[PDB]
Amino acid sequence: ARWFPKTLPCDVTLDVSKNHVIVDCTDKHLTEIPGGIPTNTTNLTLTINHIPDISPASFHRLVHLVEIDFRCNCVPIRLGSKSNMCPRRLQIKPRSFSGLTYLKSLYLDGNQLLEIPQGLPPSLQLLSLEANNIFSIRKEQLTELANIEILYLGQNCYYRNPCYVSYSIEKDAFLNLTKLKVLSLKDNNVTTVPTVLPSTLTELYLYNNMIAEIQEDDFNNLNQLQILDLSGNCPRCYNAPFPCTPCKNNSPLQIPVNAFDALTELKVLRLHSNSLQHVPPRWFKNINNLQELDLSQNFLAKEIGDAKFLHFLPNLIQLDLSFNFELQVYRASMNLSQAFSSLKSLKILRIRGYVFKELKSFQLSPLHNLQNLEVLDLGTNFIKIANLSMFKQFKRLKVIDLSVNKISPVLEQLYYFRYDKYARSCSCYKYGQTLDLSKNSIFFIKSSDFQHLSFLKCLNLSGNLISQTLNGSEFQPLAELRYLDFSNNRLDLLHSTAFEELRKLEVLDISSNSHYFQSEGITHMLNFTKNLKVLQKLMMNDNDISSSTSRTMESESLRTLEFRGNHLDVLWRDGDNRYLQLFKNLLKLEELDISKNSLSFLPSGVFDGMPPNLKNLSLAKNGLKSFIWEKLRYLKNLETLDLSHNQLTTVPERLSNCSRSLKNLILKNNQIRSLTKYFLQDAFQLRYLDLSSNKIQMIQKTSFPENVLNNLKMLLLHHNRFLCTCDAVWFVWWVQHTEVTIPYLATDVTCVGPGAHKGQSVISLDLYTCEL
Amino acid sequence: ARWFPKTLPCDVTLDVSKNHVIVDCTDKHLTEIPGGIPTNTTNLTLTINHIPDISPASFHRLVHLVEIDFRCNCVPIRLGSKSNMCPRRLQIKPRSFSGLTYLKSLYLDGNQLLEIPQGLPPSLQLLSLEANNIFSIRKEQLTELANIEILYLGQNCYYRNPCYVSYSIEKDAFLNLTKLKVLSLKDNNVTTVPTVLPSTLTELYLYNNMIAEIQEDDFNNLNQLQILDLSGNCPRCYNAPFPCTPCKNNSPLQIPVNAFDALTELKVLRLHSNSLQHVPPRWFKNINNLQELDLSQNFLAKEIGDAKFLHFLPNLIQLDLSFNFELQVYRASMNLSQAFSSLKSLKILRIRGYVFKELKSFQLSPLHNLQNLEVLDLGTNFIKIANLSMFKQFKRLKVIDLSVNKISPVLEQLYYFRYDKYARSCSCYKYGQTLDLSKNSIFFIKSSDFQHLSFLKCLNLSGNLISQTLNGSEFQPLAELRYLDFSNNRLDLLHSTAFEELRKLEVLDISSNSHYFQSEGITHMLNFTKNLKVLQKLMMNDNDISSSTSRTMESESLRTLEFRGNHLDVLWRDGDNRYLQLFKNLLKLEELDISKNSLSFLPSGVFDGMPPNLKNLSLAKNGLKSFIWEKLRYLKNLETLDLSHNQLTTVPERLSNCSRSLKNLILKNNQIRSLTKYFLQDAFQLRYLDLSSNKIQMIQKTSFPENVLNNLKMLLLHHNRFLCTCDAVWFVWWVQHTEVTIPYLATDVTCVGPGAHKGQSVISLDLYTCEL
Ligand SMILES: *[C@@H]1O[C@H](CO)[C@@H](O[C@@H]2O[C@H](CO)[C@@H](O)[C@H](O)[C@H]2NC(C)=O)[C@H](O)[C@H]1NC(C)=O
Ligand SMILES: *[C@@H]1O[C@H](CO)[C@@H](O[C@@H]2O[C@H](CO)[C@@H](O)[C@H](O)[C@H]2NC(C)=O)[C@H](O)[C@H]1NC(C)=O
Ligand SMILES: *[C@@H]1O[C@H](CO)[C@@H](O[C@@H]2O[C@H](CO)[C@@H](O)[C@H](O)[C@H]2NC(C)=O)[C@H](O)[C@H]1NC(C)=O
Ligand SMILES: *[C@@H]1O[C@H](CO)[C@@H](O[C@@H]2O[C@H](CO)[C@@H](O)[C@H](O)[C@H]2NC(C)=O)[C@H](O)[C@H]1NC(C)=O
Ligand SMILES: CC(C)Cn1cnc2c(N)nc3ccccc3c21
Ligand SMILES: CC(C)Cn1cnc2c(N)nc3ccccc3c21
Ligand SMILES: *[C@@H]1O[C@H](CO)[C@@H](O)[C@H](O)[C@H]1NC(C)=O
Ligand SMILES: *[C@@H]1O[C@H](CO)[C@@H](O)[C@H](O)[C@H]1NC(C)=O
Ligand SMILES: *[C@@H]1O[C@H](CO)[C@@H](O)[C@H](O)[C@H]1NC(C)=O
Ligand SMILES: *[C@@H]1O[C@H](CO)[C@@H](O)[C@H](O)[C@H]1NC(C)=O
Ligand SMILES: *[C@@H]1O[C@H](CO)[C@@H](O)[C@H](O)[C@H]1NC(C)=O
Ligand SMILES: *[C@@H]1O[C@H](CO)[C@@H](O)[C@H](O)[C@H]1NC(C)=O
Ligand SMILES: *[C@@H]1O[C@H](CO)[C@@H](O)[C@H](O)[C@H]1NC(C)=O
Ligand SMILES: *[C@@H]1O[C@H](CO)[C@@H](O)[C@H](O)[C@H]1NC(C)=O
Ligand SMILES: *[C@@H]1O[C@H](CO)[C@@H](O)[C@H](O)[C@H]1NC(C)=O
Ligand SMILES: *[C@@H]1O[C@H](CO)[C@@H](O)[C@H](O)[C@H]1NC(C)=O
Repeated sequence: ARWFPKTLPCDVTLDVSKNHVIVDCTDKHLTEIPGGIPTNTTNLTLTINHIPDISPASFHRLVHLVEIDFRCNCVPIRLGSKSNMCPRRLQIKPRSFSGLTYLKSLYLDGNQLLEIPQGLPPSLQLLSLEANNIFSIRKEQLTELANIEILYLGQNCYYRNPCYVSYSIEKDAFLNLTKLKVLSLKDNNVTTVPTVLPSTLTELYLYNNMIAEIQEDDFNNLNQLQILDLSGNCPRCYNAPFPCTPCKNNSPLQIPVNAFDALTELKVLRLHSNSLQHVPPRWFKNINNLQELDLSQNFLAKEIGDAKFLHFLPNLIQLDLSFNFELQVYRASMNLSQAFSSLKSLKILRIRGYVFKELKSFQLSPLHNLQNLEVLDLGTNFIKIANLSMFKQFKRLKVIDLSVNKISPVLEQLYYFRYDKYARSCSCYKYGQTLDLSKNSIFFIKSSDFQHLSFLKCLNLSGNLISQTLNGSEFQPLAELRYLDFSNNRLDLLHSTAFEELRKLEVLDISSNSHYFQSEGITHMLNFTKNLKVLQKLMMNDNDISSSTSRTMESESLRTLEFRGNHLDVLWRDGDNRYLQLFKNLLKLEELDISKNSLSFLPSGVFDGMPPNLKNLSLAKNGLKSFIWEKLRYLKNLETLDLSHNQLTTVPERLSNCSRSLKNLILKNNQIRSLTKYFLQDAFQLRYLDLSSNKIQMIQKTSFPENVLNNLKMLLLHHNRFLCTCDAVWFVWWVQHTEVTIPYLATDVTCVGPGAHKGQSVISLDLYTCEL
Repeated sequence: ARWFPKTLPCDVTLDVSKNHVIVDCTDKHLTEIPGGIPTNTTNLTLTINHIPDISPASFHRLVHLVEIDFRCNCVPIRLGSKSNMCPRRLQIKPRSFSGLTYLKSLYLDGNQLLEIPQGLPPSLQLLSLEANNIFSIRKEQLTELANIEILYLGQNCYYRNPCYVSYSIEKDAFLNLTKLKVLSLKDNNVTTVPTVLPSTLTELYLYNNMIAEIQEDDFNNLNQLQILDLSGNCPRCYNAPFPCTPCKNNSPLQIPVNAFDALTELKVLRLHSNSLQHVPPRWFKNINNLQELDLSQNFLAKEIGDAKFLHFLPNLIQLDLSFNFELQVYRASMNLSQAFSSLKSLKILRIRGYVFKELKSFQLSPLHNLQNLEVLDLGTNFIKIANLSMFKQFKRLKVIDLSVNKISPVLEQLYYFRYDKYARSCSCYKYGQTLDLSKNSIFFIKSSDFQHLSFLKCLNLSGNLISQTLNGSEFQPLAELRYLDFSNNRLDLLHSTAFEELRKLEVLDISSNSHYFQSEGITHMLNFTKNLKVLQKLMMNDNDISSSTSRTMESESLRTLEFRGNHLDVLWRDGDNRYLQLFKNLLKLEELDISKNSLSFLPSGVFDGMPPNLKNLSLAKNGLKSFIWEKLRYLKNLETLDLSHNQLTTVPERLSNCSRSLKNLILKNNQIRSLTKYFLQDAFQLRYLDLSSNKIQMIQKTSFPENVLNNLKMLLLHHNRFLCTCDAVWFVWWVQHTEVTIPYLATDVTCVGPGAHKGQSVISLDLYTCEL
């Protein structure tokens, strides 16, 4: 199919429209730039390899390069692998880039460089030097960068990459970079705002440094600035998950009342973790276009009840006041200033970590007439008491977030506390109004708890303490509910009328309610589904279900059932036929996950007991030691079969004689050592085949006919035991010449032998002696 | 060291005192009896193999045999592996056993035999034929068994091994077995008690059959009988986890009032799952020595409130009345008859599954003066209300079991519901008075909850809903408490005074309290240990701990810390030195488990931060990719190092130069491919070395010096990648001739190559061609 097999260990992609030739050698275990990169290459990515040096020979023929991504070939020791440490910093020889007349972007992050590389072409718009060892910026070193527009210099001096001195920037070092728009000096041990800066700047990142004072006029000329981040200067260090040294005398970052006067275009101001005790209104007197303000992790508890500065922010969209609580103070309630009611445009208000015992509707009245409010986040406040009915006045909201509180009758998990949330590396909301009570202490629910909440579309009760026999009465007011997350509670399914009052329920998650399923004698009614007439998806994963009082689950509507992490092996004990049709009467079911059910064999009758429209079946991670492939004929609509992570040793003699319809067959991580003589013969709408991580030694053409192999969208063969003898001549030739996508050819499709060929890639194999 | 290497694939043990030669071939994948079994063999075990037949040649020379254990060489299909099903039943040719003049015990269970084997020697005392296909007993087939004392014939006709007809026993089939003492016909589809049985019987097992009625004279001559089990005849089928057919019209097994009159020696009566509604006192009129009575899984709920039969049971030790509740009835309280107070000798009372809402002190008053009572089990009763102070009247008890209830302000997991709890296969009580409240709904505790319980030595609160900041006040009355199981709650360690009122506490289990450790911003005081002055063992596994407000844990008493399943990889993030001494001030710590902490590397400072008397350290299951063995020099008292299940690839050049104290080194399941030249040179304190499940190809003599191998109690080498070429001549010869204990030589110490030798045991390898 190809006359010239591709031997380059990089992925090569073509974008005709933009005339781009994309060569991606990410994580190919290279120790040298590979030979034979196409001369027309425009984008070359060499990230995460161990190439030790760059030189004029490196990109000699690649004169059309617009981008070189050469990140992390020598990452600082504390940031990189300790098993394969980089022995010596990257070496860049003179004139390696000067011939790259079209070069627009150069990423050299994470290479332990000591200086800004010189000789850079004047076409360059973007230079990235994060996580190097450059901590002195001099003007001579920047003249080469006359046309630069984006400059990343951060993470060159901080606790994961120390330089042991203060960062140094020469007076006016950046001022003649007349096109510079984005400057990032974060995580750098910087002590003063550099001046004077070019007035073209749109974004200035100065966060996580040692700046104790802003001068008057530090930002005097930046009338185009749109984003300013001064966070983490004078940090709030309590419970910090990184080594944290506060400014002396409990001092805040000191910002003169007029410091932002010039910033008329400012849209985002981030003052997270600056130990602020007051927010002077004067700050915002000539900023009228501000949309995003981050004041989290300061000491603004007393200020939130006053907050006169809010009157100057009628265009604010997002306000974050999280984690401003006074240490060791557990306030009785939340005191929001009336000034909040002047925030016409506010869509998102986050006030986590205010820390108070009781939320009362009257406390939220300053927010009552904010017409655009979409998210109210009061998580992580240790609230013990909240009458949920108070949110009848907030029907317009999209998300009411009370996650992680102590109530009883999506941001990253580390978000407010991590060092740099933007560090670069080498859900039910869509259903409508959402009330998030997850991770609270709700141990008993009753209908009155939800009075005036009929508008709710998604209720998250995950991770409460609900240990109750639901009888269909607990959720009466929730007439519109489409999504209920009940996971990680202690559901007791004594009554099959559980949940039946949620008449519009489409998704139900009762996963990780294993508690009552773990003790003998307790009754479980798994047929509670019959009464839910629009239920589309049911998740009951990790419930340890090993017994059921009812012998059939019933639904006219269910399409998806997740049943992972249960004990169907016990339910289907050989000789007990009573539960072999447990899923048979789920007549619209198309997807069934019964992985992780300890099913070491499938009793005969399982496949005949499947519902008729089953499309996606997972039997993964079952320790399956044998499989009667012929029984798949019962599954007349089957299109995806996931048998991964089992102990299978054979494939069917004729996949065409087992499942005529099957499109995706996943057999990775089994014990298959050979294929049947005619395995894929006539399997014409097979499209995806994963045989990776098995023990296959040889494959012959009869098992792998081309009538099927090139209608394959992907064929996975890596991590097997291929024997590269003269018997493998067809397989080797086909792999070398095929158009079919086979991942990891450059890295993990390898001969195990014989001898000379051990560890050699099949792509590089020369078997001419077989043809002498 | 040996002149004649052992090639027999069986373990051979010598007991000089008992004149026994024990040959154990259990599960050796044998398809024939091996040649060369010692002529002096007295005990030969061939269980779980695939030997298809027995013949006079089988034991031809083994005339001293006293026991043959030939179980499970052809298991019934539903009971056996479905990947290696037995193709044909065991074949026994005539006179295979008649020469075995000393044979006392013959186990032929699970071989699909169709008849009682004939030709057995008259020495035979024990014959076991369970899980065969023998379902008609004729007197002629039993004549060979004149001296038999123990006869196991059950599991020959039941749902896991059907015969599709009723069991048949000829009239008086057993009567001329004049020495018969133990007869078991369980799980056999038996329809009547066989009569007449020999009066020498001491134990009669008739359980799990289809006996609907006992005749008044069925047991008339059994004046020596000590154990009678009639359970599972007319079973109680509600929630049965096995196919269960009840007697018609809800009838119980029906037992005339005088059916037990002859059984004056009876000590054990088992009537579990007989659908009994009454226990007539007349049953026990001539039974005065009964010690154990099982009446579980009947319908005796109302009888328990009357129970006149108990007046005839003054010598009873154990009484089981569990799971007698009326279906769909949730009683208000438990009604124990006053007759219970006549149970003078009772030690154990189990009344699980009575099902009632409220336990009150007065309900237990019939038990108040049972002086010998040790165990009171009221688990699995859905009790909602119980004042724990009532157990001040029960200080003499060893265990008060309220496990699995619904209280709010050790038997196998399947026990009462499994089909045959005696089916054969092919904890804090020791601290003193124990109150087991595990798996209840306790969400809040206060000191008054434990008023008058100061005598308690162990409290099990595992698996409640306790989501509370303990401050040292919640357990004040528990002045004698030595063991607290607080696992699987939601401990909030805000205060370092948590648990300090438990002044005699020696063991604390706060494992699986990960809830509050999983959300950022929450304060956790890990230094709460300082206040527990006799605390010996702390378990805090599976807490997901990744942050700590305190930097050091402190204790003058702690000897064992389990810290498995946390995130020390995050706590010890490279460049953050603040927690590197977390354990340093546990000055008496001898055992530390920090397995499963995602430690892919160990930051420098970890080993210097360890406390000085550490002896047993586990770093297992960490994904460890590298290890600086020299740092072990800091651990001057280290004796056990568990590095199993990691990704290590090398051993130290000289282990002796890394640790002078190390005795036990566990390296199993790593990626080691070779040993260093002088690995064990002069490692004189080494006693135990596990290298199994690595990728080792070759071992040379320099690595394994003889003066070290001679002190090894065990050296594990199985499941490596041994290359059996002429380069391996020393290793192969040494393995064949050494006295060092090496497990699995017969099964899993194998050549992977070259070619011809693939899969061959190295013990069987002949390398003479290397020496021509
Ligand atoms: C190839 O390199 C060019 C040059 O850097 C990339 O072009 C940039 O793409 C981003 C994506 O929106 C734009 O925001 C930048 O403005 C572009 N810069 C220039 C100078 O054009 C291009 O994305 C790269 N393509 C691939 C597939 O890697
Ligand atoms: C940031 O700069 C400070 C100096 O401003 C560095 O601190 C010095 O470190 C040296 C060597 O570690 C000490 O001898 C000095 O006493 C320190 N000076 C002060 C004022 O503390 C610090 O190491 C730098 N931070 C990083 C992460 O490199
Ligand atoms: C070897 O076989 C003999 C005879 O079967 C075993 O001796 C019996 O051991 C049980 C176990 O306690 C005793 O109750 C019996 O009284 C013993 N004698 C008989 C005739 O059964 C002996 O235990 C076996 N040894 C081993 C190591 O398996
Ligand atoms: C126990 O014995 C009964 C008969 O006493 C067996 O039941 C018969 O089974 C055959 C074959 O399935 C049926 O055609 C008969 O109608 C059954 N008779 C009755 C009275 O039910 C039963 O199969 C046996 N049980 C086992 C496990 O072998
Ligand atoms: C059928 C009842 C008489 C006993 N019972 C059996 N299963 C259950 C169960 N899951 N929850 C319960 C909760 C309260 C009371 C009884 C039960 C119960
Ligand atoms: C110290 C408080 C100002 C805030 N706080 C910080 N960590 C915690 C914590 N684990 N549990 C709590 C329980 C109730 C109230 C506050 C907290 C709390
Ligand atoms: C709320 O806090 C503000 C700010 O100090 C204060 O002026 C006001 O009195 C407080 N109101 C209440 C009800 O606590
Ligand atoms: C909660 O507030 C609602 C008002 O919407 C009221 O009807 C209800 O009684 C309140 N519940 C409690 C427990 O105060
Ligand atoms: C509910 O909350 C839990 C825990 O906070 C979260 O993991 C889960 O994804 C949420 N459920 C939905 C449906 O968004
Ligand atoms: C579920 O099945 C059981 C049969 O075991 C029956 O008692 C119960 O009424 C059924 N419930 C529904 C809703 O069908
Ligand atoms: C307990 O039940 C028995 C059985 O009928 C009855 O005779 C007795 O009066 C009951 N006692 C109490 C206190 O309920
Ligand atoms: C529990 O019983 C004790 C008597 O031993 C009594 O002092 C206490 O008040 C009772 N507690 C409750 C809540 O009834
Ligand atoms: C406490 O009870 C739990 C749950 O039944 C059990 O797993 C655990 O072993 C018990 N703890 C002790 C110390 O006996
Ligand atoms: C500890 O908590 C209990 C109940 O929350 C309270 O009665 C007691 O005063 C507290 N003790 C201290 C020292 O705070
Ligand atoms: C635990 O550590 C915290 C801060 O690290 C300290 O305030 C507290 O007093 C300590 N408690 C004990 C018992 O050492
Ligand atoms: C390790 O070996 C070297 C060379 O024999 C020796 O100098 C050194 O002291 C040894 N270290 C230990 C801890 O035994």
